[PDB]
Amino acid sequence: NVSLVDESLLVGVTDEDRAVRSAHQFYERLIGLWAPAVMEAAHELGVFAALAEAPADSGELARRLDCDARAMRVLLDALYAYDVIDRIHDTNGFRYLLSAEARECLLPGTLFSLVGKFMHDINVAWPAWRNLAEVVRHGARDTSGAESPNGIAQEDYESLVGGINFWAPPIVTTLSRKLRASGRSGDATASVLDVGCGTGLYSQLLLREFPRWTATGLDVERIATLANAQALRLGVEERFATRAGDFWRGGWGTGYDLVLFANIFHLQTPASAVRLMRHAAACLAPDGLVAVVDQIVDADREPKTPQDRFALLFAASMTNTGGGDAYTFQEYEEWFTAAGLQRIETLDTPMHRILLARRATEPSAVPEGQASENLYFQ
Amino acid sequence: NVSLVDESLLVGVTDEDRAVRSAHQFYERLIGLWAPAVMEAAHELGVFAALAEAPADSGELARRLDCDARAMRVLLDALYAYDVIDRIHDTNGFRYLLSAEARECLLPGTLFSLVGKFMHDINVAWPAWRNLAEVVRHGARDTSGAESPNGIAQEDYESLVGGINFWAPPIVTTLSRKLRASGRSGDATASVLDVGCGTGLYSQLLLREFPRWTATGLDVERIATLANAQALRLGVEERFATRAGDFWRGGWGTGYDLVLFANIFHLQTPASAVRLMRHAAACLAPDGLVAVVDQIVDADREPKTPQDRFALLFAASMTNTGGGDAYTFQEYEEWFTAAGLQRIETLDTPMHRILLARRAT
Ligand SMILES: Nc1ncnc2c1ncn2[C@@H]1O[C@H](CSCC[C@H](N)C(=O)O)[C@@H](O)[C@H]1O
Ligand SMILES: Nc1ncnc2c1ncn2[C@@H]1O[C@H](CSCC[C@H](N)C(=O)O)[C@@H](O)[C@H]1O
Ligand SMILES: N[C@@H](Cc1ccc(O)cc1)C(=O)O
Ligand SMILES: N[C@@H](Cc1ccc(O)cc1)C(=O)O
Repeated sequence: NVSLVDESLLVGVTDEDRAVRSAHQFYERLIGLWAPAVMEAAHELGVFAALAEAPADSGELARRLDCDARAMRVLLDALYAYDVIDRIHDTNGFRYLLSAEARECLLPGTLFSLVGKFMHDINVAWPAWRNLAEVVRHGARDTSGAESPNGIAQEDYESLVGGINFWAPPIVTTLSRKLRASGRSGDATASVLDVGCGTGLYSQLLLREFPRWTATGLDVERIATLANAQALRLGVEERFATRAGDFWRGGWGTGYDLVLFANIFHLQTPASAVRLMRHAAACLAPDGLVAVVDQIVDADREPKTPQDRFALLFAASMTNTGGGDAYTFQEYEEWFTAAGLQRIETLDTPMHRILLARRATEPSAVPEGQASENLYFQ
Repeated sequence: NVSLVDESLLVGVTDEDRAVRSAHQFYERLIGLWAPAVMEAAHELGVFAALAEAPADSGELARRLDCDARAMRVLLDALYAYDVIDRIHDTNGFRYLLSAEARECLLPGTLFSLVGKFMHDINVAWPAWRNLAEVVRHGARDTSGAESPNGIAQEDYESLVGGINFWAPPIVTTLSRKLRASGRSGDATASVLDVGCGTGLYSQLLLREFPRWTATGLDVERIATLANAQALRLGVEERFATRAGDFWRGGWGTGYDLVLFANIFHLQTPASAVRLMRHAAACLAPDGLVAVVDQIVDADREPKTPQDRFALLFAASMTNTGGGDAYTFQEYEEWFTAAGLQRIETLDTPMHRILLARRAT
């Protein structure tokens, strides 16, 4: 395994045993600090691009990158301990190198590059995380007391959106399998709305899966520019378009067969979330679906599965950057009901869940009239 | 258990599938940032002390700590997701609390408290880690160009030493078993020298195991004070002494049956390490042992075990704070030989190895 503690050497019976064992486990969690520090320093120094160009021992890489030889040995061996880089052995020793899969993740400009995540950490998240205590003290509530949506800004997303492309393929595969099993097909026309599309990868992969479909991505102008470039890269530009502007305005159009919200709801407040859900219902075809892809957990907020654990942690990442949450199934169901929609599927993905919702079929149990309206206003 | 990625849902072996899997695995390693941030913020806010005093729902704890109620729920549920705090969920809602073992680790002033580690990260390590690239560029070198020893200062050790007490019990029990299997018994007297003793816990646990032994700890003034107070709490004060000051000034003594270096050699340069080893040999009694407890790896520097993997990372933690290393078995053997010592044993512990050496002549 990749454990940093040999737990076979820790006992666990007495009160002291158990305190010592817990302390080792907490220490292992604390030194998780070191991995982003090592990986992001290596990015700043040019290590990954250099190894991809020419595998080298630590002294040669230090020469090429104008670094100290011993410190570079320390850095590269740490990356090796994290399984981030590999070794190739010669008759006289070894060189460090990147596997093909690691190259895709670590170099700039690739489809699944994490560089935008490295830069988001360096520029935004690292300094924020050290100030977490002050943000918990004060909250995300504005001066008037109202909560704020998440504070990651468009200039920050210019780096970050490409750094989260890696999430998309498993999600789109799972979504497409369900769409096909429920009767959808790529040989008939259909329209997708991708709200806050980022690079557009989710709808672009859908376009590749369903060759007669079209997609419209909503985002701010500087991100829409990225999305159109990526649509061309993936060969789907004839069926992908963007509409720039603030998606909270609504008026998204008509007749959409699928409205996708990937990594959007966690940025919202409850008020902004229900408004978005209402905009989605307003633009949906009669038989259309809304797909929510997010960090979603039951109201019990128990860390049972990896997706549950990640969701609980992701809520802290949202608080760290100024607002949002990891919302519960029951909160999404409130919002679906408020928008005249009904959840019909929940699907697991590596770090997310997908909720699918359709237009509701049955009426409220309270009939139309002033009593219903007073309940609505309250 | 700990995983944040459902790897069962990352399938296939096409080039794309492998790249996506790797990206998820690298992302999971990057978000390890979040755990110390959550834990250390909770410490700063007084969360652990408040939960120990009275379990609480999140809204009550927010009122007690003058924090935002929703943000407190988020923080507490993250701590629960990390298995750091406990939480009961019943028809009355959620209540957060500490287990007995977590209380020992998370509150100040306990024997195994990690508070000193929290404070070391907040005050020293976290700002340094953000600047790691600069130290790699320039090297852990002094103005003359020579390798520098680690830079953590004595005032920083005043917090940190109590925060690493948790390492000691597994190490001392392993060491004690090997000393007893080596004919060293209770009821026979022996003298221990604990070089850079920190809180003195390694010595003090040996004193509890071997009731006729005595131990002398070498450390700086303010840490010797901590070590004596802890010996008193552990009931071994009559057999534990300290010799306060820079151990490079000497005044170590002679006739020691055991000379212990726990978490010392990784702070050294090769030049300072060989000098320390020679000093140790000179103070040994006949049949005395030197015990090195450290992050030790083969020269191949392969992460074949947890201890090897941790050692390679610990070398980066040393570089981060200005010098030192995780040295190799081969380097220790060179230093032993230069000092007239010979390695006789290597013992594994949860995050370290123990090397034992004795005089060859
Ligand atoms: N009010 C708003 N109007 C338009 N775009 C917005 C917005 N608030 C957030 N966004 C966009 O929403 C995106 C959130 S990041 C998620 C991007 C993409 N859906 C993916 O999952 O990879 C960013 O691209 C950001 O620019
Ligand atoms: N030159 C020196 N003289 C005296 N003490 C020193 C020293 N250099 C380092 N130390 C001490 O060495 C210790 C390193 S931390 C390890 C402490 C203890 N052996 C443990 O393993 O828990 C600190 O207490 C520090 O103050
Ligand atoms: N919080 C994530 C980044 C992120 C932000 C917004 C999103 O919509 C998605 C991902 C991180 O720091 O790793
Ligand atoms: N480098 C360790 C702390 C440490 C420092 C010096 C030591 O001798 C031992 C431990 C950490 O940051 O977790």
